[PDB]
Amino acid sequence: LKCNKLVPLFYKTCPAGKNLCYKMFMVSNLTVPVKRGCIDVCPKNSALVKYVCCNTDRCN
Repeated sequence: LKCNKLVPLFYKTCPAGKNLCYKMFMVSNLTVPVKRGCIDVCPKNSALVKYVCCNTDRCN
């Protein structure tokens, strides 16, 4: 359950309250991640700002 906040900040372990990791960003240069965080709802996406949900180490 060790995730990171943003990119230039990273985070650590956010156990309790949350349960999975979640990244949110959009197209810019080569499919690059801009937002992350540990939460419990990462459903739906879009075409400009897509949200992904991780749940295994390197991401939560």
